[PDB]
Amino acid sequence: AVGIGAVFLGFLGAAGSTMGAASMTLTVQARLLLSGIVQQQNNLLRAIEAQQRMLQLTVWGIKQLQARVLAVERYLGDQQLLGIWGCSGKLICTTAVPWNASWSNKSLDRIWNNMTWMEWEREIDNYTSEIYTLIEESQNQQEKNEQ
Amino acid sequence: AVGIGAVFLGFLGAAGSTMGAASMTLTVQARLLLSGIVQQQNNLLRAIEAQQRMLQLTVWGIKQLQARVLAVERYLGDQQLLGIWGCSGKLICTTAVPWNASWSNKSLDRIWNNMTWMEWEREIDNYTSEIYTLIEESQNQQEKNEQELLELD
Amino acid sequence: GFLGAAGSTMGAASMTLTVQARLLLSGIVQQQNNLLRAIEAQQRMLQLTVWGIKQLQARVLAVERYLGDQQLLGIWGCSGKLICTTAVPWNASWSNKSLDRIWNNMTWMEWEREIDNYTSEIYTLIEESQNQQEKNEQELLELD
Amino acid sequence: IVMTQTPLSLSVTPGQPASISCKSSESLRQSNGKTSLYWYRQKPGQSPQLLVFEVSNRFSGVSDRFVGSGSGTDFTLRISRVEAEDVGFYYCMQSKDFPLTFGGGTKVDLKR
Amino acid sequence: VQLVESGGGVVQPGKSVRLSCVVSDFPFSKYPMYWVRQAPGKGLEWVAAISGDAWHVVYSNSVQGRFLVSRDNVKNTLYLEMNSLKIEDTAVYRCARMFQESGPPRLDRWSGRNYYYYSGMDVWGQGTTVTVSSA
Amino acid sequence: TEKLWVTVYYGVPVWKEATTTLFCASDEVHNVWATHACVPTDPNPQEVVLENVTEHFNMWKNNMVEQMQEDIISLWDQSLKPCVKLTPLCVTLNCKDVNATERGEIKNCSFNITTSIRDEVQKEYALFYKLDVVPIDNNNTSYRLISCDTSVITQACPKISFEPIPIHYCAPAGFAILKCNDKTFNGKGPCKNVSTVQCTHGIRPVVSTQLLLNGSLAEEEVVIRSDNFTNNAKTIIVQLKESVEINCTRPNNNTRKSIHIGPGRAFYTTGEIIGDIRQAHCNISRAKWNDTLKQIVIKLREQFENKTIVFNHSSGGDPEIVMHSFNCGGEFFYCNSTQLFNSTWNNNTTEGNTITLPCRIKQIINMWQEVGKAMYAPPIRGQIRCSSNITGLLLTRDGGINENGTEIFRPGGGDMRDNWRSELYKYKVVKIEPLGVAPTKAKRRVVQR
Amino acid sequence: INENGTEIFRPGGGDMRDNWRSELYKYKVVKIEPLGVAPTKAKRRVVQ
Amino acid sequence: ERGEIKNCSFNITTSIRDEVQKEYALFYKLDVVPIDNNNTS
Amino acid sequence: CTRPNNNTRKSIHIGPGRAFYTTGEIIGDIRQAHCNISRAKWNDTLKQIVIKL
Ligand SMILES: *[C@@H]1O[C@H](CO[C@@H]2O[C@@H](C)[C@@H](O)[C@@H](O)[C@@H]2O)[C@@H](O[C@@H]2O[C@H](CO)[C@@H](O[C@@H]3O[C@H](CO[C@H]4O[C@H](CO[C@@H]5O[C@H](CO)[C@@H](O)[C@H](O)[C@H]5NC(C)=O)[C@@H](O)[C@H](O)[C@@H]4O[C@@H]4O[C@H](CO)[C@@H](O[C@@H]5O[C@H](CO)[C@H](O)[C@H](O)[C@H]5O)[C@H](O)[C@H]4NC(C)=O)[C@@H](O)[C@H](O[C@H]4O[C@H](CO)[C@@H](O[C@@H]5O[C@H](CO)[C@@H](O[C@@H]6O[C@H](CO)[C@H](O)[C@H](O)[C@H]6O)[C@H](O)[C@H]5NC(C)=O)[C@H](O)[C@@H]4O[C@@H]4O[C@H](CO)[C@@H](O[C@@H]5O[C@H](CO)[C@H](O)[C@H](O)[C@H]5O)[C@H](O)[C@H]4NC(C)=O)[C@@H]3O)[C@H](O)[C@H]2NC(C)=O)[C@H](O)[C@H]1NC(C)=O
Ligand SMILES: *[C@@H]1O[C@H](CO[C@@H]2O[C@@H](C)[C@@H](O)[C@@H](O)[C@@H]2O)[C@@H](O[C@@H]2O[C@H](CO)[C@@H](O[C@@H]3O[C@H](CO[C@H]4O[C@H](CO[C@@H]5O[C@H](CO)[C@@H](O[C@@H]6O[C@H](CO)[C@H](O)[C@H](O)[C@H]6O)[C@H](O)[C@H]5NC(C)=O)[C@@H](O)[C@H](O)[C@@H]4O[C@@H]4O[C@H](CO)[C@@H](O[C@@H]5O[C@H](CO)[C@H](O)[C@H](O)[C@H]5O)[C@H](O)[C@H]4NC(C)=O)[C@@H](O)[C@H](O[C@H]4O[C@H](CO)[C@@H](O)[C@H](O)[C@@H]4O[C@@H]4O[C@H](CO)[C@@H](O)[C@H](O)[C@H]4NC(C)=O)[C@@H]3O)[C@H](O)[C@H]2NC(C)=O)[C@H](O)[C@H]1NC(C)=O
Ligand SMILES: *[C@@H]1O[C@H](CO)[C@@H](O[C@@H]2O[C@H](CO)[C@@H](O[C@@H]3O[C@H](CO)[C@@H](O)[C@H](O)[C@@H]3O)[C@H](O)[C@H]2NC(C)=O)[C@H](O)[C@H]1NC(C)=O
Ligand SMILES: *[C@@H]1O[C@H](CO)[C@@H](O[C@@H]2O[C@H](CO)[C@@H](O[C@@H]3O[C@H](CO)[C@@H](O)[C@H](O)[C@@H]3O)[C@H](O)[C@H]2NC(C)=O)[C@H](O)[C@H]1NC(C)=O
Ligand SMILES: *[C@@H]1O[C@H](CO)[C@@H](O[C@@H]2O[C@H](CO)[C@@H](O[C@@H]3O[C@H](CO)[C@@H](O)[C@H](O)[C@@H]3O)[C@H](O)[C@H]2NC(C)=O)[C@H](O)[C@H]1NC(C)=O
Ligand SMILES: *[C@@H]1O[C@H](CO)[C@@H](O[C@@H]2O[C@H](CO)[C@@H](O[C@@H]3O[C@H](CO)[C@@H](O)[C@H](O)[C@@H]3O)[C@H](O)[C@H]2NC(C)=O)[C@H](O)[C@H]1NC(C)=O
Ligand SMILES: *[C@@H]1O[C@H](CO)[C@@H](O[C@@H]2O[C@H](CO)[C@@H](O[C@@H]3O[C@H](CO)[C@@H](O)[C@H](O)[C@@H]3O)[C@H](O)[C@H]2NC(C)=O)[C@H](O)[C@H]1NC(C)=O
Ligand SMILES: *[C@@H]1O[C@H](CO[C@@H]2O[C@@H](C)[C@@H](O)[C@@H](O)[C@@H]2O)[C@@H](O[C@@H]2O[C@H](CO)[C@@H](O)[C@H](O)[C@H]2NC(C)=O)[C@H](O)[C@H]1NC(C)=O
Ligand SMILES: *[C@@H]1O[C@H](CO)[C@@H](O[C@@H]2O[C@H](CO)[C@@H](O)[C@H](O)[C@H]2NC(C)=O)[C@H](O)[C@H]1NC(C)=O
Ligand SMILES: *[C@@H]1O[C@H](CO)[C@@H](O[C@@H]2O[C@H](CO)[C@@H](O)[C@H](O)[C@H]2NC(C)=O)[C@H](O)[C@H]1NC(C)=O
Ligand SMILES: *[C@@H]1O[C@H](CO)[C@@H](O[C@@H]2O[C@H](CO)[C@@H](O)[C@H](O)[C@H]2NC(C)=O)[C@H](O)[C@H]1NC(C)=O
Ligand SMILES: *[C@@H]1O[C@H](CO)[C@@H](O)[C@H](O)[C@H]1NC(C)=O
Ligand SMILES: *[C@@H]1O[C@H](CO)[C@@H](O)[C@H](O)[C@H]1NC(C)=O
Repeated sequence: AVGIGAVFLGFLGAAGSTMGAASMTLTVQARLLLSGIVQQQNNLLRAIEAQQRMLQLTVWGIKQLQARVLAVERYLGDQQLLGIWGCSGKLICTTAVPWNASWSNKSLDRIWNNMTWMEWEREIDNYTSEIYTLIEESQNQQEKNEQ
Repeated sequence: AVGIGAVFLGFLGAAGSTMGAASMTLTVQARLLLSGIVQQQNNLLRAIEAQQRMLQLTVWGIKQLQARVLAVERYLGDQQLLGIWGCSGKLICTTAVPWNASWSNKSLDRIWNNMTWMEWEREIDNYTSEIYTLIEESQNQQEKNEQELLELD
Repeated sequence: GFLGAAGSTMGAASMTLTVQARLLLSGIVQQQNNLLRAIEAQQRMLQLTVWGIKQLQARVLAVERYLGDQQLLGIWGCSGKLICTTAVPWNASWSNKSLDRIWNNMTWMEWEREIDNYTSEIYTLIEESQNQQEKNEQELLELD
Repeated sequence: IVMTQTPLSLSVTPGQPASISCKSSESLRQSNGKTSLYWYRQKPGQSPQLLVFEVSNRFSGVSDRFVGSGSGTDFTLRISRVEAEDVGFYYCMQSKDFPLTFGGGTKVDLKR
Repeated sequence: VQLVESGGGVVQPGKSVRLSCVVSDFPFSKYPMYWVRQAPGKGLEWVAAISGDAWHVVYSNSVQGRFLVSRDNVKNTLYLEMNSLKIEDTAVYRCARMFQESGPPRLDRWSGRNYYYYSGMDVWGQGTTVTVSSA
Repeated sequence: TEKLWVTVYYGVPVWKEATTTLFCASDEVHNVWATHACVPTDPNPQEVVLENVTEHFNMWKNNMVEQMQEDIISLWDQSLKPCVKLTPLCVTLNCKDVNATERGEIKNCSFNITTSIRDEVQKEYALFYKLDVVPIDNNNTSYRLISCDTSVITQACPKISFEPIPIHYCAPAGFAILKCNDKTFNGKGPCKNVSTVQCTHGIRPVVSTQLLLNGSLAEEEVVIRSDNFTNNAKTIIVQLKESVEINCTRPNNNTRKSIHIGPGRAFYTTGEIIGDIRQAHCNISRAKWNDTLKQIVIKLREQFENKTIVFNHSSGGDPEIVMHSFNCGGEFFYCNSTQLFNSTWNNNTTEGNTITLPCRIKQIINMWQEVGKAMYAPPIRGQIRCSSNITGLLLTRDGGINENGTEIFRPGGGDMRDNWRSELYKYKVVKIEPLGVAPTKAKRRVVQR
Repeated sequence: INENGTEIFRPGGGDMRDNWRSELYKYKVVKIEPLGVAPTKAKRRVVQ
Repeated sequence: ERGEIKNCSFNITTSIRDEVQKEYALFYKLDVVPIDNNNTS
Repeated sequence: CTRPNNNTRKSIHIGPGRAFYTTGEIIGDIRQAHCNISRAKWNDTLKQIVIKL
């Protein structure tokens, strides 16, 4: 017999937003990047570790190691990128690169009040590459300029 | 033969120490969340590398891989939280979240003067997750959004 | 492969440490590895094979090194930044040499040969002074 | 942690091979991956002369006729072509742990 | 290298002496030193040891608490003080230098407590004799 | 000023020699060398030249060699694991001389081997080479196979080929491989023109002895290396400045024949030889070979005063260690290298212009001399045609002397791990440690008290 | 065997797990949890 | 005592050839179980 | 503890890489294996044990 309380919005609940509102819960999203079993999770975690004691199996067992390592690496890849950009902490980090209207020129008001992150992804996907490069150059020049 | 010097605190040295003083040994604990084979030696590293190599083809090597990966996950499991909160270490940090007495009313003169970390820990086990979440939203809410707006001209 | 500074003395090398800036690898290499991580699905279907096993172990090792090196910077209160300072008086017990000689006519690597038995302690004093103490002093100020 | 030696005395002629045996009751391996056991000699009025150290690593200024080896708990010397000058008292010393201790002591001499 | 002893003689039980050793030809402060003991017509006996930095020191059980060994790294000398001598302490005492020099005490960061390394010996002095008893 | 403070630098140029696991990299079947299991390579490195430094190298201590040998041995196991055991075939059989119109080299054998567990008579025909069998009971027609008494014979999977393929070894992040680019190098000592790489230059794996096939060439001049030239117990590796073409072939056609010994147990042999039985052989320019030796001999004297330099054939015996050996396209050829080593060059100074050198084929191979594990290789239906480049020699010097001021050098070695040494002689593995400390100037900047 | 009081013992056993147990008895394995929180009398000083 | 070690006397096919080798080796009583009552088998 | 094991090995070929190792012959007085305990101290041990029991 289990009762239910209130939110405390959970994992990906923000998808319904609306980027204006999506600035909230950034922690809710990020916090679960390294675990689908967050918390002690009695009667789960115990079995999770028990299973890893049973890794005398080959092929199958090792696939789980691959998964774990790739999870770690995926995480760390992002952490390195943020380090490079000077965004070591944390959620929101502004740069000194001015937005190139070539990428998009939709009203700021349209963006934050009537647009969803998923859409935004689709819209500027093709420019991601060079956006990142430019951000790097900013921090590079800042390394030297701040001298 | 081998002769011996002196502490230099030591691993878990503050385990039974009153929290007030134990709070100043955080360097020791943090230093060793990736170890037990510290310093070159320098035969221990040589041996471990030799077994890590030789045993790469068998289950026992796999079990070492298992353990090593585990260590890393546990480490990053804590670093993630410290990153998310405005507490990039820094061994300690403060939040904007006000202590809700529902969790514990106990006086600071009892806490910091006659209680170990473990005794204290027993008392807050069930409120850990709640406390974290409140820190998280406090971090984001305003301290980051309004912060952005504080540079808005 | 940022070892260009190896051909110089510590002075000079110290002007190029910030020039290096861009990680010794990883970063964009990990981005290239992302492309390879997609390929890993093929290498999953592949099944368990030697080279595959070695690779897995190689990834683990690489990561372990990265984090170990990073860890200390965090604990030291220095983070990074490539150059930071700490309030630990240079105990002359470790060494006693003119700064001109220490920075000039001094290959960085060679210098390390003479610091190794002291590095261990040096880390300790950094820890237990720089962050152990200072961390409190900020809180202690904030108490008032 | 004791250490004993045999023979008590050894009478060998110039050019004759000879040996010295020293056994430890305790393991001699050191934490650096090597054993902690040295040998040396002294004549009446003289002081110990390091002969060999770390078993096989003989000391500078010592003839190649001096060799030795053994297990992780005991070691022996062998002296080929014993010279007339090679008389006197020989000891072994365990430095694996404190207190430092010595073998029983052997006397090498000539036979006629 | 130069390694000589100084300050031997004969005393009565309960008396004390300060047997010193004077050395040269090497970086004295980087060499831990030994005192060894040979009773007349008998084998060798280690007595005491003192670290290169003169911080660490150990004694044999039979002398522990009665002997006190010190250092002067500036003057290149050892000082073996021996208090409350017993008749059986009658013996040849000798100053010796460690074979393998140790660096600074290796500190392990997992409660290492600064370890000191000790090894064999390579230079024995001449030695002197300290004799004990009333007549 | 004179009060000094600890400062911390990250990304400092300090490295230490270390041992780590090499990381295989590369560019419709799998092959013994499944290089598609290795990671797609960097199309364009990323190599760095270092300034003003030297590094000590030693090609007879570098354990990359040991790792490679380990690796290949284990790879063979991974190709041979899921394949057909040939234990049923170890029976007494009778065989006749093939009407070849050499002379008994190939024999047409027949055997009664119950295939299914059922009660069956199964007289089948199969072809063998002289080297594959042992005669039974003196003057008789009965034979057994050469390795059955001690070893299990496993058939190499038909769909898995030898196929040597270019392999790279990268270092995992945090590691880097130093490379001596200092043209001309005796294999031991300080190198000056040192660079560093994220990964090695391509190495092709090869199973061979006495002659090095398809390796890398020296930059300018022929070079000779040896751990200790005065010690004849040490081997000598010679790397050529310019390779020498050698061609080989199997001049007939063969019919594949399968024999269904049992469940999932298809044994393969040759059902018929089509065309005349001609001896498998190789061809090499006599002149080219001669002139290379000239150059080598010069270097030999540079190492050894001015002596009598001799090239003789090896001591004789076991074909596997005595004859020249190589795997061409899944087939194994053994040749008589004497033709190449039958002369002297003791001072300033025959038949045809090219040397044709015949060889033998052996189907049962004892790779790496592993007692207990014998490998069998199936026929590939004739038309065998290969070409290769001799790029270096594995020579040894005769022990003792005949007091004539004579040094005799002969095809030798025998330890395949030297094959690797001839490619890895430039490389060294190190690891980099970013972290370091340094004195004043500077200060933390804190509030007291 | 309660019929006459006294106690009766036999050189029994049950598994080699006790053979191990006889030397492992005083050891524990403990997971370290490095992160914890506590009340203080300090603000963060976020500007608002 | 008696019946502590027995010396057989067994039949074995060597490898795969027409050689059923009569061969002998020593065994301890604990290793073996009698066949056909008290027969020597 | 001891065992009058003065015997020699015998190798018997069974098959491919199959060398059967056994005992060829015992050469000497065949006595039964056994241990020897001092009693005394053993009994004293028991005396300690029963006290704790
Ligand atoms: C830091 O740290 C480090 C490390 O540590 C470690 O580790 C760590 C981590 C940890 O763990 C720890 O624990 C550890 O420990 C350290 O190091 C250290 O150091 C020290 C010092 O300090 C040192 O000591 C030294 O030692 C040496 C020995 O040892 C070596 O060797 C060995 C050998 O063995 C053997 O041998 C044999 C032969 O014999 C052979 O055969 C065999 O084989 C061998 N074996 C083997 C096994 O091998 C070895 O063993 C060892 O090891 C060593 O080596 C080393 O090692 C290592 C490794 O382990 C290495 O490392 C490596 O490396 C690599 C590359 O290779 C890479 O890098 C890697 O990574 C790494 O790892 C190294 O390298 C090695 N080394 C080398 C070099 O090589 C001995 O010998 C010595 O002693 C000597 O010398 C000296 C000098 O120096 C001398 O003295 C002198 O005198 C003079 C006079 O005469 C004078 O002058 C004067 O002056 C005045 C003014 O002032 C006036 O002017 C006047 O006039 C003048 O006269 C001078 O001054 C002086 N000097 C000084 C400095 O003071 C002495 O004497 C000696 O010599 C000799 O002696 C003898 C006696 O003893 C004699 O004899 C006699 O004589 C007489 C006449 O006189 C008569 O005749 C009689 O009879 C007789 O008896 C002779 O004569 C002489 N000579 C002449 C020529 O004269 C020393 O002791 C140690 O060892 C180390 N360790 C190790 C382990 O190593 C450090 O320390 C720390 N610290 C810091 C700061 O950092
Ligand atoms: C830089 O660096 C440097 C170095 O460092 C190092 O290295 C590094 C790398 C790292 O590793 C680190 O860690 C290391 O450390 C440094 O240095 C340092 O410093 C510190 C300070 O800061 C120091 O500490 C100190 O120590 C001392 C010592 O202690 C000990 O001992 C004692 C005695 O002493 C001695 O005595 C004698 C007499 O009797 C003398 O002799 C003399 O001499 C003269 C000439 O000179 C003449 O001859 C005369 O006649 C004679 O008598 C000598 O000298 C001396 N010595 C010296 C050295 O000085 C005693 O008492 C004590 O108790 C102690 O003991 C010890 O203990 C331990 C334990 O704990 C032990 O161990 C043990 O053992 C056992 C056996 O038994 C076994 O083995 C075991 O295992 C072990 O564990 C040992 O053994 C012992 N020892 C002996 C010998 O026995 C001290 O004293 C001091 O203290 C002081 O102070 C405090 C405050 O803080 C106070 O509270 C106290 O009380 C004291 O005071 C004093 O008192 C006295 C009376 O008692 C008086 O008289 C005086 O006056 C006073 N003072 C004043 C000033 O006032 C301290 O603690 C250390 O040591 C060093 N180190 C070295 C190595 O050395 C530096 O610092 C840096 N820098 C910066 C800036 O930071
Ligand atoms: C799902 O999308 C719907 C729109 O399609 C969202 O509904 C709209 O949500 C906002 C925020 O709750 C409401 O705006 C507020 O309305 C009040 C009164 O008009 C005004 O006083 C506030 O200033 C503010 O604008 C809006 O009225 C509401 N629309 C309707 C039809 O109710 C909803 O938030 C979305 N959910 C997710 C998770 O984003
Ligand atoms: C292996 O199988 C072959 C057949 O595939 C067997 O060959 C036949 O073996 C028998 C027995 O050695 C020979 O029998 C002979 O026949 C004549 C006439 O019936 C009789 O006069 C002899 O006394 C004898 O029985 C038979 O000729 C031979 N066939 C040929 C082609 O040589 C052979 O026996 C098989 N081996 C095994 C171990 O079973
Ligand atoms: C050994 O290899 C030879 C070829 O090098 C094989 O020769 C062929 O062997 C078969 C079986 O003995 C012969 O087939 C029989 O031929 C007769 C007449 O043509 C026919 O009546 C039968 O139905 C059957 O096909 C074939 O003629 C013979 N070829 C020649 C050139 O003589 C032989 O099979 C191989 N193996 C054995 C164990 O000998
Ligand atoms: C130090 O050794 C390095 C190799 O480890 C030598 O590097 C080679 O240097 C030459 C001159 O810079 C490069 O040659 C140039 O190549 C281009 C084509 O890519 C060609 O257009 C030029 O005419 C010229 O040949 C060569 O590629 C470079 N090798 C590599 C691996 O980068 C350097 O020469 C050595 N220094 C000493 C003094 O020998
Ligand atoms: C290359 O290694 C060889 C050994 O493989 C070294 O040969 C050694 O050379 C010395 C000098 O010719 C020989 O020493 C002499 O031996 C005689 C008899 O033992 C002794 O009477 C002399 O006093 C002297 O020690 C030594 O025996 C010989 N070793 C052997 C195996 O023949 C050579 O030194 C090495 N070169 C390098 C550069 O290290
Ligand atoms: C801002 O962007 C425009 C458009 O850039 C193009 O679209 C991007 C999404 C990406 O795909 C780019 O590689 C494309 O070039 C830039 O206009 C370009 O300017 C250069 C001169 O600097 C000119 O030679 C190109 O022809 C222009 N591109 C087009 C399509 O006309 C503009 O320069 C950018 N602004 C700044 C300040 O860099
Ligand atoms: C290397 O071989 C070449 C032949 O390939 C030898 O050259 C021949 O030498 C003789 C004598 O001068 C001439 O008759 C031939 O015409 C030469 N051949 C050609 C191709 O020019 C040369 O002698 C050989 N060297 C060795 C050392 O034997
Ligand atoms: C195995 O050994 C037994 C004896 O221990 C042999 O038994 C005899 O075998 C022959 C052949 O089958 C028969 O003529 C005898 O009658 C058998 N004796 C009995 C007691 O049954 C048998 O021959 C041996 N096998 C081998 C291959 O040598
Ligand atoms: C413990 O064993 C010792 C013998 O090892 C027993 O002592 C013997 O006791 C009898 C009776 O007093 C004497 O005849 C023997 O001479 C004793 N032996 C010795 C060594 O003194 C003692 O009885 C034993 N205890 C137990 C409880 O049985
Ligand atoms: C061999 O002679 C050449 C000249 O022909 C010379 O360069 C070299 O020194 C000589 N070697 C000997 C040992 O004399
Ligand atoms: C051998 O000939 C070379 C030239 O080819 C010469 O240098 C040397 O003197 C010659 N030796 C003889 C004995 O003539």
